Amino acid sequence: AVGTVGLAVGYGRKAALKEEMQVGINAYALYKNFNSVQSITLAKANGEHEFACVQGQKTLMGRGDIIKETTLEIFNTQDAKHWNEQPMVSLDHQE
Amino acid sequence: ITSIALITIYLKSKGYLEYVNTSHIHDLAKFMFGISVFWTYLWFSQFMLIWYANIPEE
Repeated sequence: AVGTVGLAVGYGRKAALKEEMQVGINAYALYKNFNSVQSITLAKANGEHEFACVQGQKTLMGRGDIIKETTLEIFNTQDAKHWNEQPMVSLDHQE
Repeated sequence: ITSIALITIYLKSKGYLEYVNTSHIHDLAKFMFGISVFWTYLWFSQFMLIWYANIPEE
């Protein structure tokens, strides 16, 4: 929202497993008095990290032909031609 | 090209052309032949590239 930070908890294990599986941060040490909300100070570090990211682009370019959405009152009051429209091709001066 | 050839044939048969012979005719005949094949080439490639992947628009 604003002034808050998300932190996943549960990765920093080191006993009885290979270094390929010893990946991530634990954060359970921050669960003081079993409370999930903690006050913090955030500072920028020095280096740069590489991520195994699956998806590249974050937004949709306005391509309404991928996820068509509408509203309930449109669904209820308008014809399908105005919310679920299929593409047309020209014939002898006809669609 | 064919209209050029036809006029020179006419004029030659009427006795109005000199220094014109079958080699001039031959050269025009093979010229128009080659380029008529070229026309066919363009015709087919336009047709086939639409027919092969018939995305309904166009």
